[PDB]
Amino acid sequence: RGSHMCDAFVGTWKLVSSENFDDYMKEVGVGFATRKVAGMAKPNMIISVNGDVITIKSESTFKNTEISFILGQEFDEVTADDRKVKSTITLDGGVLVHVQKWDGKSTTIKRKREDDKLVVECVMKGVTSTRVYERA
Ligand SMILES: COc1ccc(S(=O)(=O)NCCCCC(=O)O)c2ccccc12
Repeated sequence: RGSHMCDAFVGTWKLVSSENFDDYMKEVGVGFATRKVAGMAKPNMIISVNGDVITIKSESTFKNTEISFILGQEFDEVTADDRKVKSTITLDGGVLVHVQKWDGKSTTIKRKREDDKLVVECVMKGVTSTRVYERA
C-alpha cells in the first residue's frame, strides 16, 4: 500500500495549549471532579494508519484511551470521561470529523493539520474548545 492523505495525521503528538475546555466539558455534562482532573491532563496522542484502519491513542495521567476505526463506519467508544457513545469519523476536505452521540446528545470533534500543528476543535451546543498539539 502507498500513501494516503490521512498520513498527515500520523505520528506522536503532545498537547501544548487548551482553550475553553472546561466550559466545553460542562456543556457535555462532565461532573466536577472529572472536569478538574481531566482539565489538568496534558496528553500525548499517537495516530497510526494500517490499511483502512485508523488508530488514535491518547496517553495521559488522567486516562489512557485507544480507538480504531474505518472512515464512515460507526463504532462504540468509551470516552476518557466514561461516556458510552456511538462514534462516526469521516474525512471532509482534509479534516477528520468525529461525531459522538449518546443519551440523545451529540458533540463534534474536528482534528486538522495546521502548519506543523494538529488542531482539535470540540463543539457542543454553541460552546467550542480549541486544543493544540505539536510533534513530540
Ligand atoms: C483529557 O480529557 C478528555 C479527553 C478526551 C475526551 S473525548 O471524549 O475524546 N472528546 C475530546 C476529544 C479531543 C480532545 C483531545 O484529544 O485533546 C474528553 C471528553 C470529555 C472530557 C474530557 C475528555
